[PDB]
Amino acid sequence: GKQALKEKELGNDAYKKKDFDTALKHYDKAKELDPTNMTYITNQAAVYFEKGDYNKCRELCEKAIEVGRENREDYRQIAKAYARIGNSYFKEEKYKDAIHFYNKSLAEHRTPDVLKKCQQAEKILKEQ
Amino acid sequence: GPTIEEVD
Ligand code: NI
Repeated sequence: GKQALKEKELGNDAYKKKDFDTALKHYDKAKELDPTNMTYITNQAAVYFEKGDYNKCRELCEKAIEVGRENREDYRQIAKAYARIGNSYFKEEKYKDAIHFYNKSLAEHRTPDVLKKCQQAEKILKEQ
Repeated sequence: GPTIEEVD
């Protein structure tokens, strides 16, 4: 718990400087100390996304979701994990899948950023 | 330019 979060935060610091190796490693240590926290897994998903590895990001988002449905109290992080899957489709121009996943996210927790990203995709899709 | 995915 305590050290887990100090591991996550060093990872966070690394990720923000695009030091993805270091982020992943600190995220791993965080996950070994507290396997039931889906945030570390969604954090790794973010790393793979910024690497261009959209597929791994989605895989990791899916795992984060199974861990969170077990917690049962984590609707907002579940929401984040779906919107990250949406984002990863959006990046590949797979807009129908992007939109579907934003709707999943919003249904969990409505947020403005995710609503705005959804409307962007709906407009692109409309006008195609 | 490009927005970065946010870490928690
Ligand atoms: Ni579906």
